[PDB]
Amino acid sequence: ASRILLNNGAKMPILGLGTWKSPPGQVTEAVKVAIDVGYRHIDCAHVYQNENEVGVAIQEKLREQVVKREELFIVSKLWCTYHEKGLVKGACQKTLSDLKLDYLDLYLIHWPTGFKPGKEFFPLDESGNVVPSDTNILDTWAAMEELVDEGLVKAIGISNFNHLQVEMILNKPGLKYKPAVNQIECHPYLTQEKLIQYCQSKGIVVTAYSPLGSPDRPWAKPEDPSLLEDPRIKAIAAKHNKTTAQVLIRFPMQRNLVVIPKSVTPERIAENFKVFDFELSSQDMTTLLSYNRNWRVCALLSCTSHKDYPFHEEF
Ligand SMILES: NC(=O)c1ccc[n+]([C@@H]2O[C@H](COP(=O)([O-])OP(=O)(O)OC[C@H]3O[C@@H](n4cnc5c(N)ncnc54)[C@H](OP(=O)(O)O)[C@@H]3O)[C@@H](O)[C@H]2O)c1
Ligand SMILES: O=C(O)Cc1nn(Cc2nc3cc(C(F)(F)F)ccc3s2)c(=O)c2ccccc12
Repeated sequence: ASRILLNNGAKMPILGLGTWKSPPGQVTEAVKVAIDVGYRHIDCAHVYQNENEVGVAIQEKLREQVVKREELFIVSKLWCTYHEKGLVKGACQKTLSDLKLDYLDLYLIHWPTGFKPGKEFFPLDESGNVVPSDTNILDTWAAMEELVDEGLVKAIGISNFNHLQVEMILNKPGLKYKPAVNQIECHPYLTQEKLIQYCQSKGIVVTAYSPLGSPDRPWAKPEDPSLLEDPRIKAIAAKHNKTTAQVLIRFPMQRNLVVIPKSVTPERIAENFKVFDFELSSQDMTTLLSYNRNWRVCALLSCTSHKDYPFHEEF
């Protein structure tokens, strides 16, 4: 099936388009092509610096009557420098204005760590350490809850939260809305079995990011493992007469995850969506799980002394 039921009663397309690193001069056409070939979910963020151009594409396809707003599922994230209660609404509204929407289907706390407010997304001290803000996860969560009660967002959730941080919100005193989603890095080198089972056991839907291993990540290094070139995955794909990327996208789907591959290449945008026409076997699934090596695309060194850094913790 194409959508999953969230704990806010709304349905979420299990395939979305990623937009991190999509250049601002190419992402408008990318998103247009994507809606044209079937995508109805777009994953965005303020910090990607391209929400305005994403918005141009959404608005044009709405204007053209290609899709109705109700049929689209638009996700954005609150960046680390806006964790303070007084900054959350304006941050959300900037995102809405740029996307040229009147509401978001889902708004996430992008990372559990609050950073000092300012124009800098990664404010650093003279030694290169990120400068924390003294906000905590629970007060940020209450600010997110207010956005629902103001109708700016239909669903709220979290991203890059470990199981103890998820648990902190679920146990939050006076919790009004549970998180709907936890968006985390997830692929055959970072399989996340424990965090996924915890979240699903609590009726929290998990979205898998970097499902292709983010080959265009700007800190990539030669020695890094490469999913798309892994002979073992290539072989599974060959078995199914599909591309390696198709297998990597279908794998999270079969774990009841949402998956959000990024591309600005029209042929690939289309390729990536043709994943509803084949199945991996249970054996394939366990075999892909066996390639776990606890490897992360996204875990920036300058942030690892933040109190709320999420990846010391086993999960
Ligand atoms: N919550 C967060 O902290 C967080 C963190 C990281 C990512 N995310 C979200 O997850 C999305 C996906 O993750 P990602 O951008 O890191 O990486 P990804 O989707 O794993 O990989 C994107 C890379 O794969 C290439 N590609 C796409 N389709 C391909 C295909 N069929 N065959 C071969 N290469 C293909 C793309 O090239 P072209 O674009 O040149 O086609 C691009 O270089 C992001 O864009 C963002 O929306 C969220
Ligand atoms: O953010 C994206 O969507 C992609 C993303 N990831 N990363 C690696 C990161 N690693 C982190 C670790 C923490 C931490 F919580 F661990 F402290 C907090 C924040 C980050 S950013 C980036 O540095 C980045 C820079 C610009 C735009 C997008 C990103």
